[PDB]
Amino acid sequence: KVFERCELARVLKRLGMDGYRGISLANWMCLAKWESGYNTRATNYNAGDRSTDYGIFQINSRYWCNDGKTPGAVNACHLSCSALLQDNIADAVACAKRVVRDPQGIRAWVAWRNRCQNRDVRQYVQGCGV
Ligand code: NA
Repeated sequence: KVFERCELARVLKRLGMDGYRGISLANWMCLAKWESGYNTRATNYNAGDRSTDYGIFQINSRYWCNDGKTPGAVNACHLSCSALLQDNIADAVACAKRVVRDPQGIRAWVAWRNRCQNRDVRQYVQGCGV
């Protein structure tokens, strides 16, 4: 599923992402925008280390979910990576919350640092009624 901007913003607020571990809703929107373009079925294989990024938040199989083919991987979210490819993003949101519970927080995703950090991210939630 490819979410429309405000549709996703309202869904994320309802799932309690606004201010989770100090991360504003607009930051989550910026992250989803640059990681997958709000697309839940997005997959990206990383040839360099044999891991794959899954879903709307492009969650990596080395640390967060299990796909069985990633070497030396763990499954901190305790989910099959398949769960991160559904149209319903409840599991993807629960796992994203798990990721930011680690010290790096939102910095765990390099795209956030490059495209969102220190930027005016208001545009991502403007006019969505959230
Ligand atoms: Na894994």
